[PDB]
Amino acid sequence: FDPTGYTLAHEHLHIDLSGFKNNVDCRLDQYAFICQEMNDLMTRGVRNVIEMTNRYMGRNAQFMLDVMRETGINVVACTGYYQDAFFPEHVATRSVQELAQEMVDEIEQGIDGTELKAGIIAEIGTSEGKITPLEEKVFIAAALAHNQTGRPISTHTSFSTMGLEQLALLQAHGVDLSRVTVGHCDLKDNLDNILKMIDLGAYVQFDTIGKNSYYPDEKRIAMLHALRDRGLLNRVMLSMDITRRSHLKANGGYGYDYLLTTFIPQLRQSGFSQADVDVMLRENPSQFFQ
Ligand SMILES: [Zn+2]
Ligand SMILES: [Zn+2]
Repeated sequence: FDPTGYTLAHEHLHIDLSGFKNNVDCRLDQYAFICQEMNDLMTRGVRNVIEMTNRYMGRNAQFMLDVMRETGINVVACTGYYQDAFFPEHVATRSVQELAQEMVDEIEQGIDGTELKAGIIAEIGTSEGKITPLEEKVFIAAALAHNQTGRPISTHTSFSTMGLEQLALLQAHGVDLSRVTVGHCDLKDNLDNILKMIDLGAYVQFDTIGKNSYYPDEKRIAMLHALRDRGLLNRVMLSMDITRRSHLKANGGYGYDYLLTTFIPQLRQSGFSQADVDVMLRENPSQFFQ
C-alpha cells in the first residue's frame, strides 16, 4: 500500500459469480484488459486498489500477483465470506472459531497457496433488509479475526440496508468502528443512515459510482454535497466496484478510471475543491487501510 497515491476502496480484479448467477458476464477474468485498466489508473495517480473478492467469490491470488508485477499497482487482497445466498455449505457446519481461524491464516500465512496475504476482512455482507443466522456467524468470526490480527473490516450492504445493524454487531464483539467501512452506501437516498453511521465512528463508501441502472450518479453527488456541507468528507471513500466483463472499456464499458476521468470532474464542476477530492481519494484510505 502506497499512502502517497489515490486508492479505490472497493474493486474486483478477478471475481467469478458466473456459476451462482448463470451469467458469463459475472466471470471477470480478462487479464490483458484488466492490466491495461490498472495502467490507466496509475496514469491518473491511483496506486492502490482494495480487492473485495474473498475465496468463494472466485478470488485468484496468482492473477492478482501477476497484475501487480505487470503494472506496479498495489492490490490489497481480502479474506472473508460474502453473503447468505452465496455461502458454501460448510459455513453452516464449521464452527465460528474455525471460520475465524481461516481468515486469520489467510492474513498471516497466505492465500490460494501463494505468497500473497490478505490485508483486509472483506467484503463481508448481509442480505436485503435482514441479517441471516449464517451472516451473523460470519460477522462474529470476522470480529474475532480482526481482534487477532488488527486488520480492518469492509462490509457489503444489499441495496444499502442493515449498515447500522452491522456496526452494532461488530462493535458488540470488540471491533472499534474506526476500523470498519460500510460498503454500497450509495444505492438509494440514504443520508439519514449515513449520518448515523458516521456519527458511530465508521467510514462509509460510495462505491457504486457509474451503476446508474440502480441509482443516478446525480443523486450520489447531491448526497456527497450534503456530507461536505456538514464537514464529514473525512469519513467517505469512493470506488466503482467493477464486477462484470461489461464494465471493462475493452468490452465497451466505462472501466475503472471512469471515477477519475468522468465522475470526479462532475464533482469538481459542482463545487468540490481539489482538497475535497484528496481527502476522499488519498487521506481517508491512507488513514483507514494501513
Ligand atoms: Zn458487495
Ligand atoms: Zn464488490
